[PDB]
Amino acid sequence: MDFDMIEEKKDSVIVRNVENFELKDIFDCGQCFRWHRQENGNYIGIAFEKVVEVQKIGEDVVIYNINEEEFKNVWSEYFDLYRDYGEIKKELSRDPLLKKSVDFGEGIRILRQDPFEILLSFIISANNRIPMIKKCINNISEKAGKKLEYKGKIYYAFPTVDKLHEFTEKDFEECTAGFRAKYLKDTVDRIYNGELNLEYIKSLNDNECHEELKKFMGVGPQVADCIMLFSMQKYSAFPVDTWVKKAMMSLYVAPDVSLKKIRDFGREKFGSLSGFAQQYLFYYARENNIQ
DNA sequence: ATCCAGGTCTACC
DNA sequence: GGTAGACATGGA
Ligand code: NA
Repeated sequence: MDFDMIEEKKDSVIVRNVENFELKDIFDCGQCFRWHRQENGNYIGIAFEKVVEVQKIGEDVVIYNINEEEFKNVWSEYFDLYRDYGEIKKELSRDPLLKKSVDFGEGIRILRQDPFEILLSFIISANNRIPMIKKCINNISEKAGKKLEYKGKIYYAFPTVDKLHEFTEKDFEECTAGFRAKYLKDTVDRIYNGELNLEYIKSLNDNECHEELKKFMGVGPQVADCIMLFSMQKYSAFPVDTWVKKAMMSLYVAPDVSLKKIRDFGREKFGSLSGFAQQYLFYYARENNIQ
């Protein structure tokens, strides 16, 4: 557990003595799309049909708009607070080549996000830029999500499966998924009619989970790894996108090695900590725009 | 401009 | 089971 205790306030909860927890590292490392940095350094996000604001002050984290019951049943796990990241970093740091990346993203934690939202979010991520991905996800939410109110503004929850099933390919194109619109529609249809079951897929071991996810149109090896890592906690995942590819070619492999070979290399070397190693590498590579 | 961005699908061998 | 071209969008 990377925290001591919690104090329930009137309109917030204070998590005391949190370790390995930095807002920029967590919300900007590439894993999430609905968290927005505020002028004061706080971040406001929309997840699980709730609007939450997070502030870090010294060794404490203040989570606004939630109570103690919600922290225990939803948010403590959302921020993966029961895992000791000190041990993860210690193990990974034994590899000198990973040290600089780990040091750069010491406050990273892998959030435990919703499978349905993550599935669609990363289908949208294919050959796309994060700012555009965020816009598309927010548009989809504004178009059919439930209204949430927080500090004078109305936010929109991610749509339910039933509401998203009402989308036509054109609707997705309007939220602008581009050519990915057909993939989103086909995928929502398969979820709606029960062809593929996310709860069942999430219960499968890492390799089997990966294989089932690729059955979805628009989901390949990279998107499947992102989905199982970010919403199913399958930590042997090693999503190789353009940035992780660059990071690996700088440290472990030659420039002509295929993405499949890079994925296999990483999973063999990092094992059960592959997903974590991947995040530190991605964050360092993208933030420092390595060439 | 050509390329790139959290790649995948298709066609092909 | 391993590789070229197509596929939208917008920033640089
Ligand atoms: Na697929």
